[PDB]
Amino acid sequence: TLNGGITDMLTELANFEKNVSQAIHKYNAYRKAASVIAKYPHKIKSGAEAKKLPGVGTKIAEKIDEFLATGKLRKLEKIRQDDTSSSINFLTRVSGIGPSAARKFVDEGIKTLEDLRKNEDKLNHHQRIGLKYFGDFEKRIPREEMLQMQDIVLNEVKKVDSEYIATVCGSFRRGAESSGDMDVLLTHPSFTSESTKQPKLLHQVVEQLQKVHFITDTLSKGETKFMGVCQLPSKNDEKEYPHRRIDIRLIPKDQYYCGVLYFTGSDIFNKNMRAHALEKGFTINEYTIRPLGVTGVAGEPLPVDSEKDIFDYIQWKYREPKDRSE
DNA sequence: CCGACAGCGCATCAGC
DNA sequence: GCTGATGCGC
DNA sequence: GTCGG
Ligand SMILES: O=c1ccn([C@H]2C[C@H](O)[C@@H](COP(=O)(O)NP(=O)(O)OP(=O)(O)O)O2)c(=O)[nH]1
Ligand SMILES: [Cl-]
Ligand SMILES: [Cl-]
Ligand SMILES: [Cl-]
Ligand SMILES: [Cl-]
Ligand SMILES: [Mg+2]
Ligand SMILES: [Mg+2]
Ligand code: NA
Ligand code: NA
Repeated sequence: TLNGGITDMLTELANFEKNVSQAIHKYNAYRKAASVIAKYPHKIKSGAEAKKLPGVGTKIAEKIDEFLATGKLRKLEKIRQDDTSSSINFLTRVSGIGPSAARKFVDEGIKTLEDLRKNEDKLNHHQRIGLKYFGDFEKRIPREEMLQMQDIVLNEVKKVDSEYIATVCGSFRRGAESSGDMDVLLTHPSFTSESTKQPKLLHQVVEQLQKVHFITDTLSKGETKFMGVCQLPSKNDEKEYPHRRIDIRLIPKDQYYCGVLYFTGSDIFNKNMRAHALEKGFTINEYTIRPLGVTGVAGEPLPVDSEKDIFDYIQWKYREPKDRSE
């Protein structure tokens, strides 16, 4: 955290462009800049020094100079003092409420947590659950609790069918000491790119996890992706653990590596890797890596037997999960 | 200067 | 009912 | 907002 003040600023700017300005490219520009500076091993002394890094342009260089000199950014000072912007940024912190819905509610006068609770009828299912656990979803999950959750999920899945393989990905797989949520990759031999020999593969797992009262709510659910809420069991006389967000993704077993690569992230790392892939003549998604024909159209899936194989195709030295936190 | 900026699942809606 | 566009999230 | 060509 040598340049914590600077990356925080960029992150706030990014959030402003996404939530308030609805300028997604600026949002990603600020995030990339924050990401490149976050791994820079020196305490930045000036915007010029920063401009040397890829992703940091003139505009950001000037802001970094203003920040280093005064310790703040006038542009952000004003944004903070602006009711509308402040309200919109806040409402987007509720899962299910995005920039559009946030601005829509703010236009209706609904701009505080209190307002949301009294107008619960104006929220869809997801937003309603996000509001319900607003506080809990803000807390981090210690890795020790993640290990507990992992044991529960792997053991409950095993009980449904010994052939299932549940892998915890996301920040957890990257070795994080704390995670925002739990991300679970799921595979079963009956579900491949060639066929789905068994229906409800994801449903059954969800069902079992709900039966043992691990999963408490559902935000969204389909044939291959479950988005919900879970909670560790507490002991007698013991205070209850906070409710946690849990994501489960069922991927074709023969496409596990592209899947675990995707789900392990980070998101910025995935963006960088997928962008680099293109420059090399390939396109990567969570299922496959395909070559790009002279017309730009994606060819057929290339053989893959490990995460490393994907890195080789794009001429990138393999990077352990723990080093993909960009 | 200009176009590119990663890729996709689920929920909701408009138009038919 | 369907398809396609859009919002939101991973 | 930044970048390559
Ligand atoms: O925009 C996105 C979001 C997520 N992802 C992938 C990578 C990410 O690591 C994974 C899980 O998403 P989360 O939002 O759960 N993030 P992560 O687990 O990395 O961190 P956190 O501790 O915040 O959950 O999904 C993308 O590829 N693109
Ligand atoms: Cl933009
Ligand atoms: Cl500031
Ligand atoms: Cl694969
Ligand atoms: Cl594909
Ligand atoms: Mg996660
Ligand atoms: Mg997640
Ligand atoms: Na730069
Ligand atoms: Na939100």
